[PDB]
Amino acid sequence: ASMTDQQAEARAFLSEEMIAEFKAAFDMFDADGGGDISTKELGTVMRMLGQNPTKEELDAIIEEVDEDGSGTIDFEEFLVMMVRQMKEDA
Ligand SMILES: [Ca+2]
Ligand SMILES: [Ca+2]
Repeated sequence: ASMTDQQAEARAFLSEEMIAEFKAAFDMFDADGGGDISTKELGTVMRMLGQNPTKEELDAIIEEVDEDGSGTIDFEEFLVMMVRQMKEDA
């Protein structure tokens, strides 16, 4: 019954103690209660760096990490992102 191997793999790698470390910084990113992020809400935290983004450019940014269809970035997708680099060296 292995169809969603994508995120299923990141869940087994990251325990409850490690998942908690991201729990705090997860709601920070969203800022809409803490359930699922978006392309607009995300653009805000990204700006903190020191640049000037746009609505059109943000939709391409997520287009990278959004190979599902939903369009949002729920807790059951953010963990798959960070996990990708964790693998070996990346
Ligand atoms: Ca939201
Ligand atoms: Ca998604």
